[PDB]
Amino acid sequence: MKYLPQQDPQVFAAIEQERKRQHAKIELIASENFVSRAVMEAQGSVLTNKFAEGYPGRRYYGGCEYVDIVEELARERAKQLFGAEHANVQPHSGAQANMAVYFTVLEHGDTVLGMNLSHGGHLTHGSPVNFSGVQYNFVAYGVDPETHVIDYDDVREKARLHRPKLIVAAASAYPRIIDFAKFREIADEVGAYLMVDMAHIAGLVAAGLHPNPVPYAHFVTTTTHKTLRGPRGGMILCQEQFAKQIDKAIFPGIQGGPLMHVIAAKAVAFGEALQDDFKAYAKRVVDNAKRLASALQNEGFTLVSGGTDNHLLLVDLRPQQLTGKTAEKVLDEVGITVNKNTIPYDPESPFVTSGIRIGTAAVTTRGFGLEEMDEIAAIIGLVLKNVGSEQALEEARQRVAALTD
Amino acid sequence: MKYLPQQDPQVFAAIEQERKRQHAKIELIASENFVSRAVMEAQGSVLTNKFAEGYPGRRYYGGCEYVDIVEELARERAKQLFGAEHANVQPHSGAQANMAVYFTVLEHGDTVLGMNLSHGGHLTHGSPVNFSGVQYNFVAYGVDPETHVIDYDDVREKARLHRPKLIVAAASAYPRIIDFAKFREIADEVGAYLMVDMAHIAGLVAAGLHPNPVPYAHFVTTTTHKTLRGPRGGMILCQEQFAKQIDKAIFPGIQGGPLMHVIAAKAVAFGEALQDDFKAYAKRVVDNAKRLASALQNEGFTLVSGGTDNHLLLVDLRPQQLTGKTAEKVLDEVGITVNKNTIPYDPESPFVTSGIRIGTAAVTTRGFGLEEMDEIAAIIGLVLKNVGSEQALEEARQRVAALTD
Repeated sequence: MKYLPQQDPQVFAAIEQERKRQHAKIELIASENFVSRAVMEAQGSVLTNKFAEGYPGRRYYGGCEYVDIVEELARERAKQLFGAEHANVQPHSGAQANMAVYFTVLEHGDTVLGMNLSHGGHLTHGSPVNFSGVQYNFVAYGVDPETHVIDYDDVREKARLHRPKLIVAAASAYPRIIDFAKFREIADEVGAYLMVDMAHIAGLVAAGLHPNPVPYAHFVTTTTHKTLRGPRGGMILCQEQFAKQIDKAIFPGIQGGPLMHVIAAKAVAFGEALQDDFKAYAKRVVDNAKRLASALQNEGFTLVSGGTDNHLLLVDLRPQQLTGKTAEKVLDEVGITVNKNTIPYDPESPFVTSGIRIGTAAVTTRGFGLEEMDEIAAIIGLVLKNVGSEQALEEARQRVAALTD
Repeated sequence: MKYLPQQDPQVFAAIEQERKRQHAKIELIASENFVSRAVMEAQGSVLTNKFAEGYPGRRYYGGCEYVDIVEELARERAKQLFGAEHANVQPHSGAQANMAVYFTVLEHGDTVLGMNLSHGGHLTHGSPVNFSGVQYNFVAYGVDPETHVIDYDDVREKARLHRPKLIVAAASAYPRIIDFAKFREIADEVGAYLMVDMAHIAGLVAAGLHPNPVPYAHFVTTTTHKTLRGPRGGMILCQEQFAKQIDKAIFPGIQGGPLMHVIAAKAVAFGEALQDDFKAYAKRVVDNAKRLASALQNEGFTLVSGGTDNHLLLVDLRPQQLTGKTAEKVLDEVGITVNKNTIPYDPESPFVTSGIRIGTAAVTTRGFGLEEMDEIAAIIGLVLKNVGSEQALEEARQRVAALTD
């Protein structure tokens, strides 16, 4: 940076602390990642100066010839990546992508069926304090109490009983592969649309490491950040038949001007994901998650669903008589960043929880491999088995420092 | 840029075309501006990597100590700038800021009173193709057919007849000062909340060149771009009594994670606006608009409301028997960027229009002054009085080039 340090010492100092924090800590929050310098440069471009309401070649303002190229590159690369017939790369966030799909197919009060929030579903999949649960009538399907795998007979029964107009699949804390084919079969049985929110797994889908929802869902929403490793933002994918309606939902429906600099950054991120080395990266993410899962089990931890098929895992801390809140706090003390997370059938509130959620996308981006997974698990074991020992915590702190250098 | 040119030749080439376009053209779109290099650097920072759901000191994820400093700097500087008791700097856009206020005080189907869209009101103030008009029952007040000034007796009559729960004031194409005191008086008479959408005029308000809505409105929404000259995004200001509810509307109500890099950029922009030289800038914006208005009248153009009190003006093209669409197209041919705009009581559709809207914020940022205003008006006169003369258009093109260098 050249101009910020001189113009705004306070903001620069805080940014610099954050940069140094990102390097020093072990980031295990499952949605987190580190974008490339090219992605950041795109976001820091003069494209922030351009008003571009509308779509490429169909703008409501002049001078968009070049930002049109940028947006079309984003859309075409997204289509290549996911085999979708249409992309909308304007959503400001995953929340806004979801909001737009809901706005397209639902009327106020319509019934929607989504994953139980305390079993891994997202806030925007029907929380009563979120617009989704306030605007629409959400019902929930659950995971099996033993296997923690989505109960597809429960999905079907809920669908048949409640007759939702829309079924939502996908999750913020579900460590196994989702069967999109079964979701579409159930949707077809009850005449519901299927929306898949692939935010967490989008990078894995792009790398062919998780089944692609595109062939099965009427609408697929996603973040551009997370495993896809792009800038913060949203995207919607759909078949040509819904394209006009989806685009109209985003604008003039729910947003105004798009963030063209962020859209440039999306294009960059999609370009990266199209490369062979991104595929290799994504495989290491999943390999690392499996290794970390195995190593945590070796430490004596119980994992929700007994392991992982993807980038993330959930530790059920009940056997150690710890809450997620307690575990999250003490790991913070040693430089490991996780989040408390409800586990299926959690006896604790979502503000306390019986679990921690862990993901490997961020550490994999930093070049961590299988050995590092073994060591991260050993440190977590050391810490959580010795919550009252400052000497143990200091040892952990030194081991974390050894990992981040 | 260092990394983007190597990583993504296609995206870089398009960005570079856009950069060169921004310099070559005369930007007169009233919402447009050019941000500082410091603002762009903040947006291009590693803060895009940080998940920060919640608010400073009350986050739902760990590691936010430094992004908390950044967000608090944004909020405190906004409060200083506008004399507001509370700021929410998380809205992704002006649309989302509006959406959140609506979500806070309204139920589905509630009546809202806003400015007539064809008299200068915004899409999010009740368009039937926007969420605002679909979710809530919007009624409209108008401007006087002669003076083009808001008819406050019409505001009052509409309020008394329709009994709105909320009254919205503010506009995208209104060239005169809005009387927030009268809006609040009317609101009080009918027991309605008052929301002011100051997006267009926020920079002028910060510089003390337009009356401040904060003392009069329960809620003030704004963009951070436009006359405020910040990054693209939204903000809400309100009294302490609404703070908790407003914050809850943004999250978990309508958004998820905030864009922390954009919030850093907002802080930077607010820092700039707090400086004396921003006040001088804003005065030049308004001085330039008045000069341009006068010079356009000297050319024989009729202006909506007969002039301007702010950064923008509207040309009523009926005396020249031109549509806004025709004028916008031919000015595009010579390198002047305007937008067609409906004028009050326009006999044309919003897709054709009888007007063009012009603003001086962008050219003022580039250092244009009164002489340049005179020349811009003379070029517009040359072009619009000679739409069929390629020689005139080539002369205009050369004069535009002389201005941008």
